[PDB]
Amino acid sequence: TNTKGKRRGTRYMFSRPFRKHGVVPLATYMRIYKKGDIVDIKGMGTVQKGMPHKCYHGKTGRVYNVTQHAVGIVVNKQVKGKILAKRINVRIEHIKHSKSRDSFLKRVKENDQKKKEAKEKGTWVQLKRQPAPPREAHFVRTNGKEPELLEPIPYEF
Amino acid sequence: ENPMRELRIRKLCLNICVGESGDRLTRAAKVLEQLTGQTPVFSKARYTVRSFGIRRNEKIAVHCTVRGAKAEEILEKGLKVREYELRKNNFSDTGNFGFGIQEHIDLGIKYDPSIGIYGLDFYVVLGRPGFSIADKKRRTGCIGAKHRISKEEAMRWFQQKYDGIILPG
Amino acid sequence: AKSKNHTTHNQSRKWHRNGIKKPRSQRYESLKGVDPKFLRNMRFAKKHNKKGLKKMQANNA
Amino acid sequence: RRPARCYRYCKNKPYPKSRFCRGVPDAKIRIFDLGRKKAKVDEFPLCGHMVSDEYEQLSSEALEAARICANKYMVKSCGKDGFHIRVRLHPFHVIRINKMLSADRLQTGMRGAFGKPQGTVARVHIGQVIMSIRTKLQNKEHVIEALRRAKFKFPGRQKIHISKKWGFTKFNADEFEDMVAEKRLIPDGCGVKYIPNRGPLDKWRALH
Amino acid sequence: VKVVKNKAYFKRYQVKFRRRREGKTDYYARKRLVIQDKNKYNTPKYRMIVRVTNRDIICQIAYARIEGDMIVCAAYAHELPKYGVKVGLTNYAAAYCTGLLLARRLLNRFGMDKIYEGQVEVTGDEYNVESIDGQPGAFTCYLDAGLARTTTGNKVFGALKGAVDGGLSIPHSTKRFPGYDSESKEFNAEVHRKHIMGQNVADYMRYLMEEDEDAYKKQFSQYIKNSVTPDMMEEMYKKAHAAIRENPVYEKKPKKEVKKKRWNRPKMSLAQKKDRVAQKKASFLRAQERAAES
RNA sequence: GUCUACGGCCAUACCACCCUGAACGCGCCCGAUCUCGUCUGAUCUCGGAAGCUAAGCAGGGUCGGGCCUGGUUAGUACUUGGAUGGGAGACCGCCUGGGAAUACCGGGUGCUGUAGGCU
RNA sequence: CUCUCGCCCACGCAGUUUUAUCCGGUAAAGCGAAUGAUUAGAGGUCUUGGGGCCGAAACGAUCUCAACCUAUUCUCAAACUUUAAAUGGGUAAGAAGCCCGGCUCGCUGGCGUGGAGCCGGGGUGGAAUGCGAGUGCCUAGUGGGCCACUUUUGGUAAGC
RNA sequence: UUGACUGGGGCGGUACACCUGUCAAACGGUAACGCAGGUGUCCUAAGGCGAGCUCAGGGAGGACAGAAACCUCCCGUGGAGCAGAAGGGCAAAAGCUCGCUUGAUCUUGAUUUUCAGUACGAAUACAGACCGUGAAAGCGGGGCCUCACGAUCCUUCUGA
RNA sequence: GCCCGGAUAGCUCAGUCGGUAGAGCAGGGGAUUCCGUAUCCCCGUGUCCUUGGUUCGAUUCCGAGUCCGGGCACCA
Ligand SMILES: [Mg+2]
Ligand SMILES: [Mg+2]
Ligand SMILES: [Mg+2]
Ligand SMILES: [Mg+2]
Ligand SMILES: [Mg+2]
Ligand SMILES: [Mg+2]
Ligand SMILES: [Mg+2]
Ligand SMILES: [Mg+2]
Repeated sequence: TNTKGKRRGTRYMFSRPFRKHGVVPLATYMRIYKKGDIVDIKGMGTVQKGMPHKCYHGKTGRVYNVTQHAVGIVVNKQVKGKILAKRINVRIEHIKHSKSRDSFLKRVKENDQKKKEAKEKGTWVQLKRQPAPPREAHFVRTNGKEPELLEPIPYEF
Repeated sequence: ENPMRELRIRKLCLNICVGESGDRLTRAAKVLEQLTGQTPVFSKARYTVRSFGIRRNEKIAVHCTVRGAKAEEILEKGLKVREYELRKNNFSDTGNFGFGIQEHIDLGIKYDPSIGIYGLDFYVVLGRPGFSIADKKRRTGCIGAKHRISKEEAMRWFQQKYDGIILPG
Repeated sequence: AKSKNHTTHNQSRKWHRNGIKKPRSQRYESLKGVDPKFLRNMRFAKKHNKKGLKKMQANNA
Repeated sequence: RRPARCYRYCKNKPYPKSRFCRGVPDAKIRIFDLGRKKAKVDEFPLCGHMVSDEYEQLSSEALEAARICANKYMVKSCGKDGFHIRVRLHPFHVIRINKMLSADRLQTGMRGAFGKPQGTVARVHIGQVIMSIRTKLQNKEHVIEALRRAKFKFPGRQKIHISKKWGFTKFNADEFEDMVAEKRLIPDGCGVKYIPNRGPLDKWRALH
Repeated sequence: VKVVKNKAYFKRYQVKFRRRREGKTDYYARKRLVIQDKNKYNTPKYRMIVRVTNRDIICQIAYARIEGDMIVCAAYAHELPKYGVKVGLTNYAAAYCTGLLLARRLLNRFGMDKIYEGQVEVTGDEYNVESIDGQPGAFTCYLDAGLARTTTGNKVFGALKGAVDGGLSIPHSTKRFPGYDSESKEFNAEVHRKHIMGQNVADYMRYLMEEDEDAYKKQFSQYIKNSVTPDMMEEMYKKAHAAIRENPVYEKKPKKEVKKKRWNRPKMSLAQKKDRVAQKKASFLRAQERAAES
């Protein structure tokens, strides 16, 4: 029916976006991937040698293996009724650093040190984050003028 | 007033286009060597058109480039058989020109029946000190609008030297 | 004798009937798939640290 | 040719004449402007549109009978070369025919059911103009009656709307003469070429 | 009237790179010569940038970071008059003496001078340095000519053996040093020890004495200027190779000497160019009104 | 205040035309005896240093064209969920939450890394 | 069966939201942006195709249709697209975490470099809401389906 | 003994193994005898590396020479080519020309794709030999990528 | 009432190589012979079916309409 081919539904997603064709920027290769670095997968279209599949494009995994030109990444794949820890070799052009934990890594760094500021100063700063609370009972001011009377416009085509 | 910006002969390029290869194209190289003193190189086709008798990669022509002091000395041979007159539309928009001749023995060559008679196409390109940057390998640049040479600026050059005739008909 | 070809109908509610589960990431994943020249060094490093270290280690510890 | 009840309401995704279709006949409309096409902008100030009320398909063949019905009427009172009719929507949607029995069950059943191209229709949206004429301001009542006779050849519902613009342009007719006068608009035939104040200053010297 | 030329070509145009449009690099070979096998994780791959110009040759050792290259040491040839070679700063023997200045200066920084002294006597033969057991290892490095055509006798390889003879480990072949017969296979090291001391530009001086001393004054005029003669030249480099191996430290002039700041135009502001427009719009209408009413 | 060598981000850096360029540099340039390469010392390679900023290059300019950024367009077009809502239908309105795109208008026009020199 | 709650904090998990962070090319929109279609006039002229004359003849001289170009304008696209939603998809939201000290390596290699591993030491309250989880064995029936919102394919339509 | 699928069966066709665009409702998955096509090959170079070069096109010129030969200059973001069906990719290139070559070799596992998470096929990242190329970094264990193929039993050849 | 090739002088017909509309029957005019038969030669006669597209080039290629003939034909 449906031609179960590798690289099948990627008429658009294995393409360079627009006016970013040509040869690749070189700081793509001067990235440092250690074990446990959380990386996400976005397969390009210029390098043919190590593009993953159309199931990992847009997903995020974690580096378990580092070699000369590629990186082993352990991702989760939704197959029918269970998800599977799967491990793929992907060349280094197709990935980047996930910034999803990098806004967690600030608030473990500036949270551990602000904890020990309350031990020298003596308070209960409550360093845990809260959601957006309901708005405070504030006070609006119509100083000078009076409010504007608006009304719905008539219908004209 | 305008120092080291002058029109000099950059290269002169000659060819004979025969409709075929074999014997007739081979002694056309014998003609073109005795004009210059250097070996011709063999052009060939890439459009089999089947009405000119032509075929792809069939050696269809011979040509050469002449530079420097030998370029002005073969050019003066071509300009006296043409009698130092040209037309206004022998001058391209890029300034370079060419005129072409028939009966190659009207140029300095003696005749041979076993060779035959060919017609040349002298085409002269013009240049200044500084056109090397557009063909240089490393830092390739374009030439600038005020430094490129024009159709009118070449026909005042062909008049100045060679006391030539533009003949504007 | 023509029949119905392919559905995914009813299949999503019986996937979540037992509630699809994360693979249960357990501390100390195995060393399968690790490249061998890195791995062949790392057990050279393991078979010598217990042997020739712990007299000049405890004193600095 | 089947009735237009069959080929009405926009059901299929649009299927134009391309290298994938390759078997489509010609539309019965081939000319689209039929008044005096050569006129300038100030020669016909007002215009009057007819505007669709519903989202349907109008056939290429119905647009023929409508513009003939309006060009015939407006040479009768507004006269020949005193108007400029323009039919605005163009037929690009190719309808298909499952041409069966080509009295027998013998060809197929519904087996190979994708049909052959049979005509062209124009998909029209709610609020999209179909026809548009422009005349003198003295001939305003003939605009409505020409569009009134034309709407009996279309399915569905259409309303006739006298516009707020100057002719077939996009600028309002109240301040058109106020603003073509000084510099901002130049007339080029039957249209208006808006000139901004942000080009090279040389064309502003070419103006004035 | 002729064609359709471009007009929306700028709407879709995709520039190459700022360093490719300037014409310096290629990025095809830089992609293969700059980036590390990333199971080495941090260790820099060192290059040897050798750039000839008009009147100068530039030797640099660099490694690449994400924010730009870092250059560990640089050695020039307009420096080289301080050691004795006062003229002819682009020949093959200046290139051998610039790379040897580049090789000694790097090893002076890392503390590796008393070890890894390279090849003291200059024989032109294929020397190749190894790593002595117990000491720090040899500085390994990779050459790139950049955008030069590496035929044999290209003077980028003069800077390649000056680096080798100072103690830098560089993978190379002797196939491109001048003194390699192409249709043969041998490498004449006697020619390459002649080509490295500048005797072939000395023989071309001797060829211009005894034939035509007029051309010997047009070319080679600044050899004659101070004192340069083709018998002095072979010791002149050997007295310069002695001097760079004992003082490569590159002291610096203390740079201050002046405080002045104005040389080119500033970018004019919005109100200055918006009022330039109506100043032209006024000057146009004064010659449209007055100069056509008169 | 700039340049050179090597770079990063890859048009706010491009393209066309036009003005200016102290000093070092980069170039144009001048030559083929060797190295090398050609139909052709044009290219490439090699020896120079009499000239010249003419070009490239660098700064600036253009009611510039692109590009970048923001207004309008527009709470519009679409859309999540809802109704024993309307209508013969086609479709529409409301509730609940999100929410664009062009024409048109304006403002911008390379930023910096390491090493080295002029000023 | 392994355990967890029995009486200033849940081990854990979730068809949920939030907080960030990625991913995507559908609706829409666009074509005075590429590809492909497409209507109309205007302006300009190298021209040929063809006419109008001064005329033995002269790209000597004077107009028209066209073509070409330039700036606009009407209308579109399941297999077109610069731009681009709503719904959606992944990851992260701590003790398996963070920091420090040392030592093994035959890997890497200017370098007490780099990276892995091992040992030891220091500080646990780290979005909202809900909930007890984890795990193995044995295993029957089933393998003709049907309808309705909304989304869509073939068809004139269908209780197709 | 007399294949199956099949808007009854037959006739027809291959929707029976595989590939591209779409359908497909912006992750993936997704049907019909739905749409538009392709496959059972071809290649000692069309494989491998290195170097140099730039394409389609258009303009203006040049003996014959004209819409079409060749020569030269200019512009030229891919409008060409990459064996072929499409889509993606590609400019000191993956194209064009040239110079050497056989990595289209030897061997063990891991992984991805189809998936039951089996196999073949195809693919990816290595590791260990032995090589080729290049000044070298490097690249190469077939074709720029997505297709181009086949169990047990038996036969045959090769290997210590 | 579905499909395959054709639409051309007075007719009829082939070729309309992507570059002319040419055999032949009917009429015209000659020549021929003592005069006629036959003959032989020359002249006439082409929207090359209608429109649109593809190159100093299309009747000719491509496919739209119209027409003309020639045809796929189950068990029940
Ligand atoms: Mg020579
Ligand atoms: Mg030679
Ligand atoms: Mg020269
Ligand atoms: Mg200059
Ligand atoms: Mg200047
Ligand atoms: Mg500027
Ligand atoms: Mg602008
Ligand atoms: Mg809803």
